[PDB]
Amino acid sequence: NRDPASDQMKHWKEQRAAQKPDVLTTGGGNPVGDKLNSLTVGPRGPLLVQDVVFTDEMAHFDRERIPERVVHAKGAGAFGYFEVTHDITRYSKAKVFEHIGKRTPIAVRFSTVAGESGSADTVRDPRGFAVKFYTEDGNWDLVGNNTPIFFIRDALLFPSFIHSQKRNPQTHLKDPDMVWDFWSLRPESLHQVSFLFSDRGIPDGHRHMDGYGSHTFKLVNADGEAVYCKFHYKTDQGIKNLSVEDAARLAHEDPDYGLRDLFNAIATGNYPSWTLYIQVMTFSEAEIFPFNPFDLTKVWPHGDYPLIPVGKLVLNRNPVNYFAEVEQLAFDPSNMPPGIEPSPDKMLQGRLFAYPDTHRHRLGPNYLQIPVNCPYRARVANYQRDGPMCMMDNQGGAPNYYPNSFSAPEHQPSALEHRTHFSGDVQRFNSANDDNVTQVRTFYLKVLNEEQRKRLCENIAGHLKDAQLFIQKKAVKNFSDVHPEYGSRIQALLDKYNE
Amino acid sequence: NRDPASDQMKHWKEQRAAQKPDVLTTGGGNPVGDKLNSLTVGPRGPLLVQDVVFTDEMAHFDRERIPERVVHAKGAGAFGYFEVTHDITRYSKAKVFEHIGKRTPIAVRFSTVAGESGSADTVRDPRGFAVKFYTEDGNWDLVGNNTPIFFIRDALLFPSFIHSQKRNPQTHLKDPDMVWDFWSLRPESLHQVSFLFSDRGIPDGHRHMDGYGSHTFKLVNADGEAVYCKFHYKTDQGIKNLSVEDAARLAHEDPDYGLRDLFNAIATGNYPSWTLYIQVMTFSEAEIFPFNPFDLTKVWPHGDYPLIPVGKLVLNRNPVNYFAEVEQLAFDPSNMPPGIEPSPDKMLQGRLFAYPDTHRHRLGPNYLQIPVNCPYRARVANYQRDGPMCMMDNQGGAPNYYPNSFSAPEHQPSALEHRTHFSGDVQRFNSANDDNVTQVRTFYLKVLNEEQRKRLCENIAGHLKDAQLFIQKKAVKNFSDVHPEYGSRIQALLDKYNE
Amino acid sequence: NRDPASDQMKHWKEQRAAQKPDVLTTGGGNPVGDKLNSLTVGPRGPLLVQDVVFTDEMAHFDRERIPERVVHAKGAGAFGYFEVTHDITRYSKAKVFEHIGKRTPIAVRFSTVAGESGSADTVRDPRGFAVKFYTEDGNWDLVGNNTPIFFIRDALLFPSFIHSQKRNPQTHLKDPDMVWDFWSLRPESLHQVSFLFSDRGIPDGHRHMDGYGSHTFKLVNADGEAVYCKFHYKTDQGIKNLSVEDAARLAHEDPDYGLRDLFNAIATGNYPSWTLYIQVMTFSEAEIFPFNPFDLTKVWPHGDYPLIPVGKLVLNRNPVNYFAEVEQLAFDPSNMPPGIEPSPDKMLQGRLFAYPDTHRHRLGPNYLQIPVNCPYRARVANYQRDGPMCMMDNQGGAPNYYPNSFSAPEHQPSALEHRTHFSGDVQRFNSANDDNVTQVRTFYLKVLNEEQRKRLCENIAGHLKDAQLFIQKKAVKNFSDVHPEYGSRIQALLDKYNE
Amino acid sequence: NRDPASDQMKHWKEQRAAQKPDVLTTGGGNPVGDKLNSLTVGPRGPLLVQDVVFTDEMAHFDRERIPERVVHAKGAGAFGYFEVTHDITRYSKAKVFEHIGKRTPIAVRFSTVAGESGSADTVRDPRGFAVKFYTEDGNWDLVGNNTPIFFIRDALLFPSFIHSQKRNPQTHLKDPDMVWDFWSLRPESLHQVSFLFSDRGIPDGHRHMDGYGSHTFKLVNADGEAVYCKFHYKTDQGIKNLSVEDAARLAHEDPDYGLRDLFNAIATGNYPSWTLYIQVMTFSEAEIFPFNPFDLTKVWPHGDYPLIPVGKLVLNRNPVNYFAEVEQLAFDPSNMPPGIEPSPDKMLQGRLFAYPDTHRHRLGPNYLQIPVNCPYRARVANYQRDGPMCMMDNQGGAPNYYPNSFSAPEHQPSALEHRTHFSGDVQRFNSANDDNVTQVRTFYLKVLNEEQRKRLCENIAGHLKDAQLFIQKKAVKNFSDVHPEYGSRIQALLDKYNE
Ligand SMILES: NC(=O)C1=CN([C@@H]2O[C@H](COP(=O)(O)OP(=O)(O)OC[C@H]3O[C@@H](n4cnc5c(N)ncnc54)[C@H](OP(=O)(O)O)[C@@H]3O)[C@@H](O)[C@H]2O)C=CC1
Repeated sequence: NRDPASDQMKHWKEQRAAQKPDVLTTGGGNPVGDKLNSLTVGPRGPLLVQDVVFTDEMAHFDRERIPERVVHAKGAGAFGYFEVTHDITRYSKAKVFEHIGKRTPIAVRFSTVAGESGSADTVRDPRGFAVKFYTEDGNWDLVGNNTPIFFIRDALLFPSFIHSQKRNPQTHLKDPDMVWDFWSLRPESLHQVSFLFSDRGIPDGHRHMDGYGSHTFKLVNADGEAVYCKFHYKTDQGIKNLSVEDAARLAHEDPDYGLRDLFNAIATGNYPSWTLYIQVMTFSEAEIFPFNPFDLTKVWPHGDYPLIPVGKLVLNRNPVNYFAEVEQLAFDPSNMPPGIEPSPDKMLQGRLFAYPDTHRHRLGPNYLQIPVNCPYRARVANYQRDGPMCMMDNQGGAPNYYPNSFSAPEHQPSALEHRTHFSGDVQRFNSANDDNVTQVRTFYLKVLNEEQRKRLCENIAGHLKDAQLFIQKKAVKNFSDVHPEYGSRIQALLDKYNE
Repeated sequence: NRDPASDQMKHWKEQRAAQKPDVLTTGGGNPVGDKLNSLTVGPRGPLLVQDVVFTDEMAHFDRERIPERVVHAKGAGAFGYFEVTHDITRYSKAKVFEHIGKRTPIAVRFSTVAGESGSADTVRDPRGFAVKFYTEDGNWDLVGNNTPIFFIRDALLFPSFIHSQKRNPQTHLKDPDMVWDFWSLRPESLHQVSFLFSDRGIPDGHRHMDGYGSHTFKLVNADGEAVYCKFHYKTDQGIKNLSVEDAARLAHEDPDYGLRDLFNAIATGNYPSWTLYIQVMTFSEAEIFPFNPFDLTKVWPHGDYPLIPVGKLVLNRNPVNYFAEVEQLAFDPSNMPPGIEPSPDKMLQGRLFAYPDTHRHRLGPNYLQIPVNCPYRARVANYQRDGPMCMMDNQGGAPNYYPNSFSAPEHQPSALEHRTHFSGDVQRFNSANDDNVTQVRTFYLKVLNEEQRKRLCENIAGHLKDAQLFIQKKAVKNFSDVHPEYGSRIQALLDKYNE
Repeated sequence: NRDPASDQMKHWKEQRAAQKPDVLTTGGGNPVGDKLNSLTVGPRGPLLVQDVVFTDEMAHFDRERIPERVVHAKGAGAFGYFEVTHDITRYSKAKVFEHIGKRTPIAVRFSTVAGESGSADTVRDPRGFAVKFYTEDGNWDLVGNNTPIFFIRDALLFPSFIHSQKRNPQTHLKDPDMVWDFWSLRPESLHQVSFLFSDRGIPDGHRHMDGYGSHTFKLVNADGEAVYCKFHYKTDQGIKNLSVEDAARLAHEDPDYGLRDLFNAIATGNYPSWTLYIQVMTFSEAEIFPFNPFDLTKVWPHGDYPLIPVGKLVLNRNPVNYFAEVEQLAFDPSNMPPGIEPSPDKMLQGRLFAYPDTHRHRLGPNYLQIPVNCPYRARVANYQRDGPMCMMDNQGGAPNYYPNSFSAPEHQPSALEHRTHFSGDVQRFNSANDDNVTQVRTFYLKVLNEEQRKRLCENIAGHLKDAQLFIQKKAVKNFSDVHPEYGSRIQALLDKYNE
Repeated sequence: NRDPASDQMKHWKEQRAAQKPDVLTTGGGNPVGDKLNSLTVGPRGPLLVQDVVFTDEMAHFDRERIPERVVHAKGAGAFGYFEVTHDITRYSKAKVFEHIGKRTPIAVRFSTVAGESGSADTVRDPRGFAVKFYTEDGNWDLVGNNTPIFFIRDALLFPSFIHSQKRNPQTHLKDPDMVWDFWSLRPESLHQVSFLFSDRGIPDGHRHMDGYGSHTFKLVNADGEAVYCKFHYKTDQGIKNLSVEDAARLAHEDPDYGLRDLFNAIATGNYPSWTLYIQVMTFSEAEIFPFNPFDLTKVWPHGDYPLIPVGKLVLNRNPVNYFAEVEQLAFDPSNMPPGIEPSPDKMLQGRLFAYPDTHRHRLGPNYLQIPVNCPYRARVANYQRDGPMCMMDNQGGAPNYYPNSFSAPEHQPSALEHRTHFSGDVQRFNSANDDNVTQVRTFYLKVLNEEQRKRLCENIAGHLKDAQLFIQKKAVKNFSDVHPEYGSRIQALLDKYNE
């Protein structure tokens, strides 16, 4: 036989062999006499408006598409559960962590970053690894990537960074001058550029890469004590990457390699899992951390901040309809239940605004009423009403203003955010020169071996060669500031390429 | 005590008196600690982006409004049932008429025409009387008015007519020159203008007016024989109208008089009902009818085409949430189950397009998935997929192309439309001169008495007086063509006014 | 003759008498042969889809409506200029104030608050008085009201307040229980409630009321020195109000009284004007102001903070198309040029978010490209691209990422915000008990005389009478806390009303 | 040096040398002091709502995307002119054809069919070749393909056909069972399937393929006489195709090969051109044509219906902004000036509805006001008003109802559509069995040579091999019905593949 993905229709038919086919209806539920021949005046005559079967079906077809995600457009999804394996209730009172063996349903979407909906899975790019936990205190969206860090440390640069990675506004072509002009002018990118052009730039599908929250978050316990944390979810399938050569072959041979691989793994009962850990940094430690502990271009060294196990993420269920359950999935970093809070990370702060904002546009004002986005293990009760495509009962006749004397929903003071002190001017403070090289040097020298340093420099030179010489020169200077051999290896490869 | 409408919240609280208030949440289901004070840095400090309670609630508030209906914006709704009382199965095989005693859930919306969402109920205007039948063969929308006729008999004049009835595009004021310029240039309007300015121009709320399909429709029986029909649903509460003086007082005293009256009637168990009748005209009779039987400016005389009783419409349930159940209600004349079809009425033919079209704009592509619009007593099964705000399962993994060898839904040949012959050139046939006066003379002389003729002429003159003299002159000439006394009575009143 | 508003079409025709009528076209510019008769198969046959004249026109008709404003839906607009008369360059470096005699084009929209698009102009409610200044440093939107204060002092209460003032979510009726339950539970409302139920609750059209910024704002001069300020624009036509009785008569006689009065004033050359003043409070004075100087329920007494004259607002031009130039007008309090900045006022801080947010929904992502919203006296140049209904050239082939080495637009350090210092915990500071009565007592005792105190209490009692006794009791107690006679006068009137 | 496309930013910068960079502004035109650092309280403090620079830019970024085209998503565009070279005045009075030498501006978009926005250019698929003519009689959209025929001949099958060619609704994978189940059940597809799997299935970019109107159209001359026509626009660059092997290499090496090739051709002055021809069939010839002359699965043999030259299409101008000028381009087959009309082709009749319908969704109600879509060589004048994102003046104060006595636009009777007679029952006439094989046999035996018959069958077998055996069997039977050797050659290749 073929793979289970190929046999989707075959299996759908088999599952139904015991049933008569449904009656074909209009959207309004009126049975259709003939959906293959249009209503005309004679066999060689024009089409009538009173063919409302045609108009009903064609008008829906005309409206099938919604905007793709502004980033991470190309993706795959599955469903399963999170199970607590260890007690971290001393750090977080979040209900999702409440007792060992406690299970919370999850939804997950894996993605590339720059490519549009029709692009190939097996390309050099970060990977999105977004986890929605359907908790009794509402949804917790851990909107992670397959890297602990990012290219920039201020949200104001994010639209510019994404523009530089996508298409030239005139030609609609990928543009290496855009890519390398931005990175060469913004050397904070050196850390994530080094990770991206390493072997992990192209994981072997979604099951063989790690996930990370990337940002510093804040955990609050039942006593109102707070620590800073990082989330790490390590693949139980083990790290595995595709060679540049294999990735380029799969790019045209199977552009949907990651989709197919994840579906087949789950369909054959080979359920992928990840182990969720935290690192914990005290408020005192944050004060003496040698960098900004909220800088998204920095990791917390495992030596000083060991991984503490929490639980297991398991994907054991495929989507039944990809559009309804995956394309319409919305992850909001601002969805955090009590016990989990943001840090001052300037990037995370921007994300608190951007996700719900783009969801209201891409899906619609009432996107949280789409079933996969619904906090279906919490009771939603508030003073919000109306908006387009308003489903369920819109909270019925319940008093719609707060406060009221009519016993409508009440706030719960135990859910109040933890209180941190700040002092300072309202100002745009510069983060451009917050050490761009130190952790990058340790990655290059200590984390990588000789063989992977060589590939790293070939991968960089193989892309950078197409940028103008002034951009090549400025980029090489930044790599030299990490380590003189980093820069000179790339320069040697550029000299060979520039003939 | 006050009326039941006034005691809505009082009763909501009483119905719950044994229960504590629910927990106030974000749209994401996260409990909120304090929904009355914003998150700031210090008590006189700036508002933080990390106040996602504020942004979640304010962003939904910012999105509450949808476009109002392009016409019939101001309305009231209720629900109940249709019950078959007589057997008309010899005319129509429609399952809604299948056996005496058969009950089908209905939704009804009543409305004015020209006024926007904040306008007054008790003004001179036609009234919408739209009935949605949720049948096993899907929804049947009988999109009726409180008049058997309309001002025009071609859909191409509809936008112009509504423009003329609306606001001046520069001043945003009601414009008597626009109203009377259009009516004076389009004398087919004389019949409905006569009805509009009669006593029934301002019914005493919604319970005291008749409903009509207005259009000729087609009924098809189990043998594939067809007749033409009209739908009449006469108020069991009796015709009652408001005087111009009472209407003007209620306009400012209670702009929502019709809303309040319908809600209080149902809340006190005084359920309003209507008796549904048809008139039947054979294809042969349509050939010799002395007018175009599909001309919306013409009635079928009761003498020649007697009312045949069918059943009862009863409204026994108030909306629980007006936005979700009434503002979002969508009636499509194109929603007709087998046994009911359109006639060639040029106006009805235009309506087959316009309603689903405006609904996809006003509500969204997936507006048939809004609960009140959903054909919840039929099984929707087809090859339509996706679109924004896709709810349900989007028909799961079902094969999405027709035809297919995988047992997805099949067309049902018994639902094929009745097949009519027409012969003629495809062209734009002029209908402007299809007798604009004969049935209007009968209305003026036989349907009205002396007292009603006097008020009719005072009502017309009272509005027409504000139009330019050239428009007055040519409106009066049209009334003179109906009957010399019709014109001269109006001219006498205009002379007094133009004093 | 009639008023100039009535003669809109008459004047349009006369102005063109020297010209031939334009050729009637489809939206695509195709000339139309007959736009009065639909394309059918025979004179009594069905409508063809190849009637693309019908579909083109009907589809546009079906999409005419956009969401009305969530508040201030009912309005009137006009255009003119702002002229500097006095030098305030020692307080603000804003180019709009740069030299005496300097003129800046303005757009203004006047509005009620609670009523929808079809509601009456002459009702008790605050009035919007929004001014757009098209400056060389971009648009400055001074989104003011006819009151220096508001009902609440934290934006989290705004959606609840507006809900309380609009329709019951079940009945769709105005609901005195909702209005007075909210106000009685939120006594910070006493100051603006007292103003609202005074004579100024119903101004005689838009030309006879004052405008105010309401909020404290910040002014910054060329030396980087800052002061706090209030904006006052006082009617040069003088304060004039409508009696409750006259307002109720105009409500049904001319629901568009304000629209008509403004249009006719400008059309006859009777151009209304306002004098713009500031009050100035130093950072030192802000420290010792006996209340929160950023509390929207408080005024700055004229005795301590005198009005300083700035210039004149003149409206000398009527809209030509109301939908394009008034309905689509978008005012954003966040539109402030260099020299004008927000204060920490919690209400103003919320408004910085809400207006552009609601505009992106009501109008569309590219609403700043609508001509009346366009900053047409500034050069818009940035790294923003695309979005629906993208006009002009979308900034052509300009580099779309910042920073860049390709000479695309550059930030300008002179435009950097003034540096204010804040210190404190991040928390939800309760402002509910920030003195609700002291300035209200001064209003009741000093600003009103005996005759005005009597009407005030009759106006309040006449509405509050319809609320439940427990709500009446709680509301009266709040009025008693202002002054024992305030409460007892209202209670005496309620006793008479409650029979 | 590099190709002109690579040097887009280099050239933009060079063209601006000797100008200072523009000032970076918000969308409201306010200059920005620093767009690289967010506004916080202290350097490691929280993000403020008062950072309206961040919100203005981020909210626009969040709204960049619009729905991609439901088909033909992946495309390239350019601009130029149409020049009349021959006189066809005797067939069509259309102004665009009026005089030899006469030039009309055009816009063109080339595309694949099934692939999404990020898919590869060099894949086996039909190609779109859409031409917009900006004529004095409004826009003429000739919405063609690189084939004279299509897979189906009734619009009711079009959504199903497209579904079958796109992604499995559960797995989101291309599905050979869906592709071949549809084609095997619908043998009318054989003609276009044979063309698709021939060498012309993968043209060498957009300059080396033909365009066709595909449909029969109607031409009407100044005497009101009509003929039927086909449009052919043949490449002046000559037919050139990519081998399967080269196409697969470019698919990963340059997914935007077609984009780059077109841009570089125009940028270097190598302007591509096509010769526009018509075929003419009289109404008499249409009566005796051996097939349905309106059947989209059939051609008119050149022998019986010779190509008559009309003019030249020349592309001499690249887009300056791809999103504004190409992504936003909207072609409506219903955009036809007088002298050009639809035929009764059931497929064309469907397209008259579908294009403006999907445009109102994808772009918005007022999409004809987007500059590239605007009929800028006609004066648009009608009774249409308002809608979202209304630009220009919305036709100012012009009377907005027809007819009127106020000199607003008038219909032009010379533009009336030509009147055709049709007779028959209004019914759903089955076209499924209208000869599926005869023209396919001629293509297979006479048009192709031995070498290309071999590749045709290898290309088909190479894809068909992945469908289930029952689908392979049914598809081969249809190929056998064309010609026994067609079927048996494919069967032999399937046997080798199926091992
Ligand atoms: N046939 C119809 O449905 C209607 C007919 N007409 C008039 O009747 C004439 C044809 O005679 P025919 O139909 O036999 O009528 P009939 O002579 O049989 O009876 C007259 C009927 O007109 C309706 N009517 C009463 N007052 C009004 C009013 N103010 N506005 C509108 N309708 C009213 C009533 O039926 P009811 O209201 O129950 O329909 C009434 O019984 C036409 O010229 C037409 O103007 C007018 C309205 C309805």
